[PDB]
Amino acid sequence: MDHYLDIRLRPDPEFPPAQLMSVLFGKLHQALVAQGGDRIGVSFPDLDESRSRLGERLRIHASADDLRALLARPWLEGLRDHLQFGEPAVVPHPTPYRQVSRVQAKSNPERLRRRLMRRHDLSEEEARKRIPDTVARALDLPFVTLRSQSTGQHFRLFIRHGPLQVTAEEGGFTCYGLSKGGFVPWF
RNA sequence: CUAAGAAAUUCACGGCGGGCUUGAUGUCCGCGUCUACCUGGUUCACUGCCGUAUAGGCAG
Repeated sequence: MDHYLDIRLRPDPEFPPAQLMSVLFGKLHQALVAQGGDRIGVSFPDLDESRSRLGERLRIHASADDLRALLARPWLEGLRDHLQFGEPAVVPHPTPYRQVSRVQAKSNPERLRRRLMRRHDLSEEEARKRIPDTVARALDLPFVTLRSQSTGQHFRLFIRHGPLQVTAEEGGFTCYGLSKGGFVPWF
């Protein structure tokens, strides 16, 4: 939008696709989760759904000051020695449809869905008939894993973004702040 | 377009009485199993969820 950023994670053993570098792709958004910051546009610049990975670099869409000096949260650590590092730049001057990043798009509703199936004062024999498992179905959400209390290794993810605009502006805010609808950088 | 072409074996029955298998025995003796290794390929496509409705500070 106003200042699009990137973060290069270098290749190594510890950043392979198993659990040292698989789970740090859709759950490591501590700059928009824990390290400080909540009003950015999530726009991953590696949206290639063939490998099920909607982001290659650490693509983030922010403003001019938020990309130049207002993006110093702890959500960019590990790239000091175990990877490379990025910096801020200008926003998309052309019309890039980069309204897709790590956002609140995901289909893991079976983690707590017994209240929507059989926790409504009934027994447990209606966990798929009254309220089905159709929302707790894993699908091809192109997005890196997550490292929360769901497995010792990484997890699943998704891309909660859509189209992008033609001007320079941060779009709408989802759970991950995925800046869909705003003209972020296309890649 | 075939060693082609076709076809109901059925009904009924008491197997049964008896038995001492015993005696004795030295398995001995000897040995090098070593050498290396990422389980971070999710132990529920998940552990709690507002409406099963890709609805999330989702605890990611």
